[PDB]
Amino acid sequence: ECFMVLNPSQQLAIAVLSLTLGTFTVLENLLVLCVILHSRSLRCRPSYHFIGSLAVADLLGSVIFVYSFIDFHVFHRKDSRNVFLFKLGGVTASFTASVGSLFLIAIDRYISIHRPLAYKRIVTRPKAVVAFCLMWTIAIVIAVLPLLGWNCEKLQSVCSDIFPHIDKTYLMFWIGVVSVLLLFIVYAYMYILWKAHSHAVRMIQDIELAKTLVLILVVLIICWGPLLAIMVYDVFGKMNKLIKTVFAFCSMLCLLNSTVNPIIYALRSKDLRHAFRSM
Amino acid sequence: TASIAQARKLVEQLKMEANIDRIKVSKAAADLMAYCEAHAKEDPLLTPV
Amino acid sequence: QVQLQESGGGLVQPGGSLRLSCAASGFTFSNYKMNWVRQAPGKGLEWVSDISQSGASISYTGSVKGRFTISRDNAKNTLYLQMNSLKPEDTAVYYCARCPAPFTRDCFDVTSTTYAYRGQGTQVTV
Amino acid sequence: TEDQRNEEKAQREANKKIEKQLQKDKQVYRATHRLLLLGADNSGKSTIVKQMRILSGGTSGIFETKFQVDKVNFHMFDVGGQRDERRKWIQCFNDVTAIIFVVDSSDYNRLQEALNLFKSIWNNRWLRTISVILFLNKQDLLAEKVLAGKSKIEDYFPEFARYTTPEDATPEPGEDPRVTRAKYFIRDEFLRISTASGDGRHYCYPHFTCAVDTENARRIFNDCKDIILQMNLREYNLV
Amino acid sequence: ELDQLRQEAEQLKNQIRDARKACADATLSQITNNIDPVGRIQMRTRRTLRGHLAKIYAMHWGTDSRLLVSASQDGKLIIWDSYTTNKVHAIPLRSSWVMTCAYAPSGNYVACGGLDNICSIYNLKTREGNVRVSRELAGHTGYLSCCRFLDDNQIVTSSGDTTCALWDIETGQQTTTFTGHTGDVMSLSLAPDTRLFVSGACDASAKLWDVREGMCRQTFTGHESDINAICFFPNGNAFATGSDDATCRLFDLRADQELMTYSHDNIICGITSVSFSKSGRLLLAGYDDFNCNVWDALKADRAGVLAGHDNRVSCLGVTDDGMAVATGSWDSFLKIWN
Ligand SMILES: CC(C)OC(=O)C(C)(C)Oc1ccc(C(=O)c2ccc(Cl)cc2)cc1
Repeated sequence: ECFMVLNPSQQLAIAVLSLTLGTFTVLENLLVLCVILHSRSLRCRPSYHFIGSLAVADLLGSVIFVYSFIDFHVFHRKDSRNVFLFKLGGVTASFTASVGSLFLIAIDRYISIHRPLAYKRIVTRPKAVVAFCLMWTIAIVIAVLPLLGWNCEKLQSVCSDIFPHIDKTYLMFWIGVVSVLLLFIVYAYMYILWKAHSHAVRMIQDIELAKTLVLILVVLIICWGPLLAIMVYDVFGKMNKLIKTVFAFCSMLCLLNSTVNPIIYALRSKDLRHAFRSM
Repeated sequence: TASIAQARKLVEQLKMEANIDRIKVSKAAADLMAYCEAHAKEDPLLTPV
Repeated sequence: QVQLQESGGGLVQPGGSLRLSCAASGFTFSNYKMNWVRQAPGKGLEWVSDISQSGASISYTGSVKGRFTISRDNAKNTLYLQMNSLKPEDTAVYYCARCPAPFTRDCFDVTSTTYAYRGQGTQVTV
Repeated sequence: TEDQRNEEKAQREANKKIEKQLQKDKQVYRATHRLLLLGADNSGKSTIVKQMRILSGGTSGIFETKFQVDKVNFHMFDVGGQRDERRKWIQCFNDVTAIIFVVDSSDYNRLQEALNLFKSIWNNRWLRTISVILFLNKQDLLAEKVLAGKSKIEDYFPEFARYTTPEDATPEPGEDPRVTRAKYFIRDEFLRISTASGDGRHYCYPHFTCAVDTENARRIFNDCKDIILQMNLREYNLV
Repeated sequence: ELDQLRQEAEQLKNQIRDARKACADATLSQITNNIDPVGRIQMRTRRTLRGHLAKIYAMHWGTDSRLLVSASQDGKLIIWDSYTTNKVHAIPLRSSWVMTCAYAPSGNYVACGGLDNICSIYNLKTREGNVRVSRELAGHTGYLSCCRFLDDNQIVTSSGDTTCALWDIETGQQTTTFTGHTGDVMSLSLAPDTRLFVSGACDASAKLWDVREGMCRQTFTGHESDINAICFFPNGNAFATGSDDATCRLFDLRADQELMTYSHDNIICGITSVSFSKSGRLLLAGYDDFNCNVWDALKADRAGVLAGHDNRVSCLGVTDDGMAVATGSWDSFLKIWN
């Protein structure tokens, strides 16, 4: 139990960043939820169902993460294997569900572009409902898995560095899941760009579409890439406590993503903009 | 025959009206009705609710 | 009421010149695109040319592209078609047509069911 | 207030049943694509209708044709029970997916009338969002007329003389250069109006169809797919 | 011989103009200046009716001022309770291209019609409880553009074949045909005494017809472009016409000439719908600019705007008691206003 490394100035920086990013995330996601729930036409379509799922996931992740992170790294906590893993699952479910909601939005937009004449038939409101309910079920199952098994000292495993009661197998499984989801998301958005450019510019022989997708991708990598890279480095024991003194900061990036996701997904929507400006 | 029918219709519209009545009486009737039945309860769409 | 009274035309030599005029009353001439259509014996109405609200988008049918010149005078509320190098194929009756609605780029004026905003016509024999 | 409560309950139950029926009808209204068929009498729009009927009926003026491609439903309406003054009823077709526009390209005398109709449709206030699938029917007749001579197209279109076939053309293998020039001149005559207004909110999709052509349903399907793809791409805060 | 008829028609028109000028010794705007202006009028949408898939093309209130029928291009004829917002009925139409719908004064029947050239009459109050089509009136050779009930047995329908027709519903035959218009008849209005009706057409003219005689009692001109909305004043001595030239005009039947003009420089969009308030002091006109404007019909000053529709305001109506104004648009939503 020595994962409590923080210079007092660095501790202050962690507390400040956590508090401000959490407040920003909760305000933005609450506003997004209110806007999507104010109008029936918005909640009619599956895309805004997925966006609302993302907003709920970001809200929960922000709240529970800014609860647990200061609780550990600042207000040094006694903790316990079956309750610390409860908090860790509480944040893991939220972040996995956020990635899954991004995946659902990406696949929904991909079908609307890959098969535009079957989009209104391939995916419908019951199908979107069952899809996101099953996504949340999978996320919560993965978050509950370490409570039952997947432990390192309760299951006699090699264990890891960052999380005291987690297994390298669990880190590998979660990294694989999130990496596959993000790879599909980036493939979907790159495919949308490629099809627009095959159409749009080339077929007629766009500035905001390409910029929007580039912003989405840059946010996605700049928020989920350093984190996963540090996790993969630490799983293999690449280096020493030098890495884990910035994983506290790099994890804050996720909060920033939870702050930015409403802006580039809900604020950048014409129908949501109209609904917000109507009230 | 179409010209004959048009001329007959024009003759009918000329005779027996020749623009009966004047604008003074017509406008007076119109605004008198729009004023008499402009009671607050009578026409809810006006300023009164 | 709207009225398009045509004047000019008649009997001309096969190769001469003529000028058709169209006096418009009952509406603002400036807000409407104007047309010249014609109906020759044995066939229905055909659109000869048109001119926009201001007079900057003049267009012609191909058969009169180099000869006829359409021009409007908003102050006089008049529409002129200057015809020259006339051929016997121009022996039609020429109607001054007006587009149905103002400030629009679309017109349906060739209709044979008595389009309302069309003049009486002038016989132009060649 | 027992009677009032019972009346309110019955009204709410009837409203709920009607709203369920309305949802059922909505699930099929959005599953079909409406198409407006336009053209002159000489244009074989009825021929296209029958050809895709081989792949539905109308007797009250409007001829309705229902066909399917790749499990997608298309409903096409040929309004043939009105007068020739269409400036009013055509506004009914503002939510139509596309306007099929059939042009008899064989006869050059009525080609300017077709061009003017295309201009009015393209520049209409209520049709400036609708894309047009332009079918240039009777290509074999145009080929025979061009090759037989004595039917010069320059008489009706002087600018044809100062026109050369586009470099990015796709002539048929056993096709004369002259007929290729003529038919691409007609297509470019329509495309001049097409690519002159309506910046990006709708596109024209020219096609060269003969009297017999079994690919018309697939061409409409592909063009509607492109139209819906552009609509979806415009949902990303574009306009 | 045609020249003689043309000259006779020209001299008759000149006589008409001279008589009208002689009778036009004053204007409605001159002596109404002393009248206190109606003032700025705000009326928020009290209800929003949302059950239509496609654009709403017409509506009609009921004579009980509570039930209202609306038509949509999806092929539905929903009857709404404007109070509780509940959908009383939802009639699926044979042809989705319907441009008009009517509510019988008794309420027992609902008429509709459109591009099918057929006026379909549905019996609302059947013994079995279901709404079924009671009659299909055919005989118009153009699209049907307006329907109005004289009673449970007589209906006047205007069509795009430049003619109006009064039908006996029991026999299903054209009792009489009114043929004086040159363009498509776009809207009609029955008089309060239902002995006359005015029809505005696509010839930029309106016509007063008498139902019994079947003759064009009067003809009114003055619109630059075609009329697409018309309605009587509450007393039946006047009517209003909205046209594509972005103006409304108030004509008086007795004076035989135009009385007032409602227009503005920034308004360059054609009026789609016209109706009057209960007293006639207010003229509500729905335009193409997605808005509805309220006009002081006596002063011709725009007093009130019914903004809130996202598309063209196709249809507009005011209840018999004047409590509510229902405006339907091309965004598939009706709005009840007061
Ligand atoms: C299951 C794993 C693989 O999930 C992750 O690592 C994800 C990506 C979800 O990020 C997290 C970041 C921080 C937290 C904390 O609660 C926390 C971190 C350090 C300390 Cl000392 C105490 C608490 C949890 C998750």
